This record gives sequence, structure tokens and C-alpha cells, in this order.
Amino acid sequence: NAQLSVKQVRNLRSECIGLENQIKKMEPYDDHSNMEEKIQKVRSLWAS
Amino acid sequence: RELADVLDAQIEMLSPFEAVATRFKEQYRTFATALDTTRHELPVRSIHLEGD
Repeated sequence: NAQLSVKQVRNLRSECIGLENQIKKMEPYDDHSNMEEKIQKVRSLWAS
Repeated sequence: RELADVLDAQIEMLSPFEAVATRFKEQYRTFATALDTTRHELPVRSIHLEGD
């Protein structure tokens, strides 16, 4: 039980540190604030 | 990110048509009225001419 818990904790913080490293890295763009609003115009275009 | 990309792509697919669409549909309505008139003004009941 001790070794399986140790391995599971190792895997967990491995994928954890990978996740905040990509969170630092792979996000150089952020323009979500208009997103839903643009979707409104989108269906209007479709409606047209 | 991917949803914004595909949404942006369909924005440039959809945007230029909306400005021309109003003029296009009005002139299509007028020309379809003209087509209705010219279809409604073709009398065809004749043979090789006798009299007039």
C-alpha cells in the first residue's frame, strides 16, 4: 500500500507540474470577453 | 481556442454577403416581377398567317 501510494503521488504531481507549466506557456492569447456576444451575431448571420 | 478559430473563420465566410444581400434580393424581386410580366405577356396561338 505504501509503494502504490508513493507511485500514485509521483504520477499526480508529475501531471500537475506539467499542467501549470503548460498553463504558463501555451496561453499567449485571451479574447474570450466578446465570445458569447459574437455567437449572437453568428446565429443572426445564419438566420439571414 | 479552437471554437474561436472556427467561429472567426465562419465570420469571414459570412461577412461580405450581408451587405450585398439587400440590393441582391431587391433587384431579384424586381427582375422576377419583370419575368412574371413577360411570361404573362406571350400569346401563342397561331399558324402560317391567314389575314392578320
